[PDB]
Amino acid sequence: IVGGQECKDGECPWQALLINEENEGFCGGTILSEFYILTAAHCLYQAKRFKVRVGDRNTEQEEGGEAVHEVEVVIKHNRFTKETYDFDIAVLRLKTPITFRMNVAPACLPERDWAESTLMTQKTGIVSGFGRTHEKGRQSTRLKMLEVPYVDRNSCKLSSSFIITQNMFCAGYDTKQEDACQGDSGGPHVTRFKDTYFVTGIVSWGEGCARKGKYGIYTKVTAFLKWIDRSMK
Amino acid sequence: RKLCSLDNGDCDQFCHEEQNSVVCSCARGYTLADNGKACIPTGPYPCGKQTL
Ligand SMILES: CN1CCc2nc(C(=O)Nc3ccccc3NC(=O)c3cc4cc(Cl)ccc4[nH]3)sc2C1
Ligand SMILES: [Ca+2]
Ligand SMILES: [Ca+2]
Repeated sequence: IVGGQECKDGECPWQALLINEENEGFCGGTILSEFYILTAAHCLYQAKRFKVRVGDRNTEQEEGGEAVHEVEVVIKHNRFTKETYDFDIAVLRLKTPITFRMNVAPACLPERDWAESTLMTQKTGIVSGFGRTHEKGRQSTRLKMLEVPYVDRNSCKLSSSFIITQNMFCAGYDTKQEDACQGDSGGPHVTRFKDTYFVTGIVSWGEGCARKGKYGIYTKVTAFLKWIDRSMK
Repeated sequence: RKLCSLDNGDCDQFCHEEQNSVVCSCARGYTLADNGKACIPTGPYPCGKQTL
């Protein structure tokens, strides 16, 4: 995250972190339930083997609340395309169940029609992660969050040098230097409704980070609700 | 605005229009309250709540 604020204690409890063999984070995920993590399909090609860390806010130090979970099943969308990052979504089933506690809790899945007319028509959603703090910099050792405006589909088509499919939506700022960035990929975009947070997006891609006249591109979760439901069995 | 377009039909969470009336429902882990509008968490750590 470029700009934004730290997640304070208990503020971003649905955040998960994919960690490589070297125990370093390379992508985010969202906790959907005790066995299932939502992430981006493209994240699956960035580590041969990986695990899931939950409950972490500061990767510099184990503060006792952290837990690691191995992945039993990977379920990647069959139509994912490296070319365009269309269908950039995967679900992970964990070998052992997550224990919910301070800083570890799932985000809600909404119903599709209500989500589209009610959540995605709100001003802003919230994105979070341990990604880069600047386009060229290193990954944050602290969990950050950022409020990002939903962006008009048309404005976003015009801003983009790559195709924006109907499986994507745009969020972020025109010029203001705030955005997700590399390493945030896979993580939650959630929309608050009356003090309840629903998952609305997966951090997918952007042309650099926080560039002027550019936006962040997110997988549109509402397009995949049935697929997710099926995948969770 | 009417029904669900009017302050979410007074529902806490999901609002649907069935016939010409509001029907509220809730995410998994919540139950609909007696008034048919509020969603009551059934356990600790319901989805979508920051942890206290
Ligand atoms: C169709 N494509 C798929 C992947 C892609 N990656 C691109 C690219 O330009 N990456 C990049 C190269 C160097 C440094 C940073 C980044 N950005 C990123 O990694 C990045 C991911 C991301 C997600 C959100 Cl929601 C908002 C901003 C973002 N920036 S352009 C592009 C187009
Ligand atoms: Ca830690
Ligand atoms: Ca921008």
